[PDB]
Amino acid sequence: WEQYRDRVNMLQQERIRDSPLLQAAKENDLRLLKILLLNQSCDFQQRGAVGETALHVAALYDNLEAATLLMEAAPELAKEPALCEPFVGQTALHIAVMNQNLNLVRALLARGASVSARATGAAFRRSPHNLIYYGEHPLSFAACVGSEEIVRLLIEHGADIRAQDSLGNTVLHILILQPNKTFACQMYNLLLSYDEHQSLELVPNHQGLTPFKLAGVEGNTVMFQHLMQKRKHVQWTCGPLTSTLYDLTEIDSWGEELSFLELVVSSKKREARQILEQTPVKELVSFKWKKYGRPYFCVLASLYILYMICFTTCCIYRPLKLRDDNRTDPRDITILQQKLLQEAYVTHQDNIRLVGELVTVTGAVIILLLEIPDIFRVGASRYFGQTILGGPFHVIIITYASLVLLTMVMRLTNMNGEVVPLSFALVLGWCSVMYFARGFQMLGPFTIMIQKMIFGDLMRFCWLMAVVILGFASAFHITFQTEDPNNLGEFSDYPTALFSTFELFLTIIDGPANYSVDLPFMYCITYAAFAIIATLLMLNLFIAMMGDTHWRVAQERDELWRAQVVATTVMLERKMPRFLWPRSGICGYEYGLGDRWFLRVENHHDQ
Amino acid sequence: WEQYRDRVNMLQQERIRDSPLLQAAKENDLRLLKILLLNQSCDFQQRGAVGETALHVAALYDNLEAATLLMEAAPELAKEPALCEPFVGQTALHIAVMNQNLNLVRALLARGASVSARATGAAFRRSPHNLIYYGEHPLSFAACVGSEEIVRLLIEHGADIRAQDSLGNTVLHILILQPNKTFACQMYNLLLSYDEHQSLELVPNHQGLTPFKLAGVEGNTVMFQHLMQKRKHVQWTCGPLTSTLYDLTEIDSWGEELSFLELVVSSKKREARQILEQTPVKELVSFKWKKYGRPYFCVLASLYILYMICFTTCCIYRPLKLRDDNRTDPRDITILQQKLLQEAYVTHQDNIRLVGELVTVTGAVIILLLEIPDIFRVGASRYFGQTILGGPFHVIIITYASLVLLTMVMRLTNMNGEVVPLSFALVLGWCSVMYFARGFQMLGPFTIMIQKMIFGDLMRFCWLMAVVILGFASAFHITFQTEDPNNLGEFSDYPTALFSTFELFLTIIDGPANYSVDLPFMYCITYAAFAIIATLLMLNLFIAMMGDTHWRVAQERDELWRAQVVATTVMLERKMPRFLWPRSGICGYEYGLGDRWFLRVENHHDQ
Ligand SMILES: CCCCCCCC(=O)OC[C@H](COP(=O)(O)O[C@@H]1[C@H](O)[C@H](O)[C@@H](OP(=O)(O)O)[C@H](OP(=O)(O)O)[C@H]1O)OC(=O)CCCCCCC
Ligand SMILES: CCCCCCCC(=O)OC[C@H](COP(=O)(O)O[C@@H]1[C@H](O)[C@H](O)[C@@H](OP(=O)(O)O)[C@H](OP(=O)(O)O)[C@H]1O)OC(=O)CCCCCCC
Repeated sequence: WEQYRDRVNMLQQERIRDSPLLQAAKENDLRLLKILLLNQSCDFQQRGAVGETALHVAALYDNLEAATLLMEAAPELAKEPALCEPFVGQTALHIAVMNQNLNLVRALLARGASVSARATGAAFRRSPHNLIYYGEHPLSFAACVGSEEIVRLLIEHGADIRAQDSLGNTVLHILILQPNKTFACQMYNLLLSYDEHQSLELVPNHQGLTPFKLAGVEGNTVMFQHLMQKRKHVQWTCGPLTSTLYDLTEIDSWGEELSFLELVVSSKKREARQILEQTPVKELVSFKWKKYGRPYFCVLASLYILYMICFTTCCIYRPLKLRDDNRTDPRDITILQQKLLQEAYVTHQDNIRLVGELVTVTGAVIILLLEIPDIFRVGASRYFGQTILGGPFHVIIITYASLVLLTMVMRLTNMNGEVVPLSFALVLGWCSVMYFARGFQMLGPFTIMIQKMIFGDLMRFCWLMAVVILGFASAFHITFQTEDPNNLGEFSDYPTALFSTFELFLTIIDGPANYSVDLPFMYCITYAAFAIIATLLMLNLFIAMMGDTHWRVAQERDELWRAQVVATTVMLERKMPRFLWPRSGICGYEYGLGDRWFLRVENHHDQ
Repeated sequence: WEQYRDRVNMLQQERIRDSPLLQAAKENDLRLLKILLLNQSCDFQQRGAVGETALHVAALYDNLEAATLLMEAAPELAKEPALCEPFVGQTALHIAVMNQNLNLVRALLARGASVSARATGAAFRRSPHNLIYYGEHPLSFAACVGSEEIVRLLIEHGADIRAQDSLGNTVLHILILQPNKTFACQMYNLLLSYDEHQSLELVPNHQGLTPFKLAGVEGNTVMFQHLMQKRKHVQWTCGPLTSTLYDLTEIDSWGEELSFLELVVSSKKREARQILEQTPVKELVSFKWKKYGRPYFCVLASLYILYMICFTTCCIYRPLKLRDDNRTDPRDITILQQKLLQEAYVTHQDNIRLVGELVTVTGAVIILLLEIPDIFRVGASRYFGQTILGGPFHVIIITYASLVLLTMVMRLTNMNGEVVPLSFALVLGWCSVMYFARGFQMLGPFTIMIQKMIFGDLMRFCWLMAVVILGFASAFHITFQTEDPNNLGEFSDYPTALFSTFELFLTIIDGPANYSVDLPFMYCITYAAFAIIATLLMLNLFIAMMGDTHWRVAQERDELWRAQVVATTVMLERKMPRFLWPRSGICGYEYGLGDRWFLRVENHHDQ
């Protein structure tokens, strides 16, 4: 593990401490080095425990004048890579570029080291184990550290820009993925020009992303705003206001299945959620929502509630029969039972609701056969991804469909006790209509706030409430097991005591007492202790937690509405048929331009 | 007292005002001084009411040229200390160093005053009565005031650095204990070098602390960060990231019983709680918690709850017998009684739970015989110290053990009324499991918040609630003592009225009324006054207090979690056996180094 890295590092340092010749590199004493160079017995192939050469340590501890004599020992020394596990092999260039000393790199290129050699060690690949990521070429190091006078010097001696890597990242993806973008942006601009003398941009990696889409998904707005300016074309400017027109061949991504908007909304990182507030995408999504999305969404919502009221009104009329035998005991109340199937349908009044039952079962099967082919396309863990996409409103629909499908099978075989699935479906169907609050201006924050409140806060709190009610439940049960149950009906057996003390915890039911009899002695002090340890403070603390959760979400509603807006738009455009949705933008073919799509916008900004 | 200091100060000033010769010192007139020096009758041994000499007052009121003539009166004058109670004795150096005039100190050292003399007065020892603390040597004054040109001048004439004191503090402890650390740090660095030409650091005081441990416990982070840099050793630095390795012979304190972490967490001062966020200790405690503590803690918690459910399920089945005699009156409800011991165990169903009873009593005695030898080691007041250590979770465990131990003695002697200790144990055992919320990320703040809320806030508020319920209790009792108790059962006798009005204060029970009869006249207006003076405002004020207590703790949870983490770690490492816990760090013996332990860490910080 990391303890293995510990061990190999200290082993490397003690093996450096061992041998005197390679010690004289880091010691940097010229006289001992000249004496050792005088001897024949002093080899030139001494090697550390990790794969090493004398040139490596001399370049590592920043001694150029101590290395220029070892240049004249043998020119072989610049060509042997390491041979070990953690560092699979690195030449002297990989160490020498990162220290930026120009003279040592000039000496190594004068001797004739390999201009390009790939190095794939355990400490080089991208992972959260390491601290840096740079790629596997000397040009990648020279670019990303930010020394242009070694970039041009190394591009002069070869090292083509179009060169792939493990995981298939070119130099441009490396430059996009880094921090400190204000210094790397102009260097990106400088680096692109040398190859122009498919272009460099259009080649993807193994995952399937162009660098433009990568800069979209990784969440950096600075160089995105920079990179948009190449596609810009200026129109006339008269007085204060100006007019521009943007190219739209790669933002919309028409012919491709994997679009850009769906890719940028469904991202793990937070900062990508910001980049929808830039202009040439915000104007697009606002136009597409204002012109097409809202009527289709409102029609769909109206149809859904008109389905659900028909389900309720065909549910409430169900056939019943007078009970066979009389109650042979007290402690029971039941006077009707379930009717049998053969005598069920006799009349016209019975005949009407059969149409409603067929409508409900047809709606159930058609809503079942729509979400199940969705999850095979992307993956089960991704479809239940996070709250902006709408997972917890998508699980309840298929659960409702499964229960209302099971109800028919339970009805046909004449089974008693069909009240349970019908009751679960009747509560879930009305609680599931809350998903249609996306499409308004002032309800989306409320539904996302109650979702975050029920899944984030109560589940990490319920344990303390559970143990503090269970203790007093057992106490109140054992104090009342020697009295008449006719006089005080609560705390009779064990589960009724548990349910009653849970109800008494939430101040709903009132405290039981009687004045025609006498109660025992422990009950008063235990009830007073329960009243001042569970009712007063343990509930107000949770209410204060609830208010503090509300305050954090209530600041950024104007930013949080638009993300679920565009997610609803892209999903509804994907599932609906093709003929209803036309294209977007302007067709540039008739106006003299060739086979592209454009958008335009004007601005009052100058003075 | 301090009035005695008042009296001795004004008495000293009026005795200075009395005699003319010593008055001419503070007056600083040369002609009268020369006239008095001309006489033989003018003594040189005039003395104040407090022990004094003419040289003392002349040095105190900053007159050097008025003192250089009295130098030639007699060279004896620089050698007599005071002889009194508040200032037990001070030479002229003790006053002269604090005023920083170089020439007077040069004259006194030219005459040959004592270079080192110890002064232990009532106004010199460390106490919250005084305002300053400096030690008992002229070198201590010269160091702590911050004049290096008198430090080197006085170290040139002797005054060894290795010199103890009352309470056994060297010069280094004096320099650590002071404020204004930015000026004293470089002087500490300067002062350490002169003795190097056991070292000075390793000698402790009478309480048993080295200066490193003292700087730990007193809570100053600046010079701790300074003093750590001596032990640092640098490894290779390549590119942006660097690597270092820290020495660990004195932080961990392996062989000693009194460790450093236990000493620094159990401190009265607040600021020490900060110093766990420095790097070479935070990395250590995070590694030790992530690798070893959590599995042992989770196993222990699982075993404890599996014990407690067995206790509850062997508690709920207890033997009972039908009552002997019928109820000869109303106002009573009881139909079962306690079974006698001789007829208790007849059957296999009775035979099963005896194993559970033996398991509970064995667990009780083994949990009793573990916390009692702890309190003899450190002291009773210290084991119940404060909330981070866990006092109020340690008192309830031994109280539970005592009650469940008493239950057996009450059962064997056939005593009636064994419901009371069993009920107290059954509520305390389940409320005591809340201690195991230390080991999670998001429950520690909640348990510390409810602890602070119940011990800090309610106890200082309950008095007002008590008197305002007692008044209305007595009023409602005296208004209803002339009516039939069959019609309105509350307020019958005095304690039922008190309990019922306490229940009505907290809005739990509903307000009693009847409509088949007529009530008296005072009841309506007294009930309305009670409803708008006790229910509405007096409760919402306490709820607002509760919210304001929550807000203060909810800011610093990320700092407050780690202290109880490391306290749990050090306690669990102390009590568990030796074989399960290995050492920490790296053994430096095989790598060429000699018999020390090291840790390493790397950093991406430079650019
Ligand atoms: C059948 C398959 C079932 C799939 C179920 C699908 C489960 C599912 O999709 O929702 C999971 C839930 C959703 O939240 P989400 O995926 O968006 O991810 C973040 C997570 O909720 C963090 O708790 C929040 O951190 P914080 O507020 O900043 O502090 C963060 O808010 P913010 O960063 O935007 O501000 C959230 O965005 O994430 C959890 O909380 C897991 C911890 C649960 C804790 C449970 C403790 C017991
Ligand atoms: C059998 C022996 C029994 C041993 C019992 C053992 C008793 C026991 O161990 O807890 C005592 C309790 C614990 O608090 P603790 O010891 O940590 O000390 C501080 C004390 O609580 C202050 O009230 C707080 O000041 P403030 O919040 O800043 O304003 C401070 O908070 P903060 O500084 O961290 O912010 C606390 O840290 O201290 C009291 O309140 C005593 C006053 C009681 C008042 C009672 C009034 C009637």
